[PDB]
Amino acid sequence: ATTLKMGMQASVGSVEYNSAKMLADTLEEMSQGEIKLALYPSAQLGDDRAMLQQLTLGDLDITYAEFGRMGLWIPRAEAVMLPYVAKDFDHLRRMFESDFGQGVRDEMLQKFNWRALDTWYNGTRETTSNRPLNSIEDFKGLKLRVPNAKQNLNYAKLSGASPTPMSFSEVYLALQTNAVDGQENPLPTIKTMKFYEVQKNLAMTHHIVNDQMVIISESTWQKLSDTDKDIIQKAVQKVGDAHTQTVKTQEAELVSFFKSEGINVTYPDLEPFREAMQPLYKEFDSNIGQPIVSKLAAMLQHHHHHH
Ligand SMILES: [Co+2]
Repeated sequence: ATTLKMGMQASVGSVEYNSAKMLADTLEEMSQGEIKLALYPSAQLGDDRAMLQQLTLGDLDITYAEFGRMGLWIPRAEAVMLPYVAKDFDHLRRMFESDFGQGVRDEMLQKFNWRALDTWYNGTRETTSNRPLNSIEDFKGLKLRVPNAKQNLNYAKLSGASPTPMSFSEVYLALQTNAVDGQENPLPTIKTMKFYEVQKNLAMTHHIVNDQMVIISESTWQKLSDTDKDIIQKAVQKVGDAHTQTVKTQEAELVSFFKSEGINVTYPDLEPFREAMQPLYKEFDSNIGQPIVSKLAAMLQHHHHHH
């Protein structure tokens, strides 16, 4: 009997939690009850940084972490979270699977005892506002609320908007009174926070593409049998396929929902946004001493291929 422990920030009822339960059920089935998964939701074991440390120490078996979040530990990995580098999740997954991604994953394993098993799509951030954003030119004068995060700030600044720091629980009222003109977040968050009640427009800016890696402690991995390793890897990939499709499906449902609420949904040309980020890309590559971002942004050879 092997009961793995999996920690996550997400709450019961969330997509992330539902996928973890699907993983538990899939492991049970595939192992005829030999592999179990116990779930520790709602950051009860700490935030992602804390749970990742538990993996390093061998005290927790599995957790979620974003590929770009590895930039905190492995500086070059931040390249994947610069705005507009990843065109979409497929592109991000290609980065994960590339020689670049393999190198980052090897370092995660060697230094921190993190074995990345898979990357799962977890949504794309989009931009709401009190006036239509038909193109990058419309960002001029836009008081755009972003979280206190470097890359979100760069998105706001380089698009030509006026970045406007502000506490998340205050945003609804700031949008309502036009103290701030817009904000940027994933579609489910926009729904949950009812930002659509106080924002007449939504722009499909696709500026930040999110994922979640599934990481297992190398301490745990090395105790598993060869066959159990394969079962876990394949269980994670199966659940990953389901998770990614669920997130994609829910995003399309959310766009339709917002339209049904009377929201004006725009699809601005994104090439000018990518062009506007070039200062940032060149700075990143210059500082790190390798053409990391330019290579990743252009890594489109297998884009949308069936593998
Ligand atoms: Co291909």
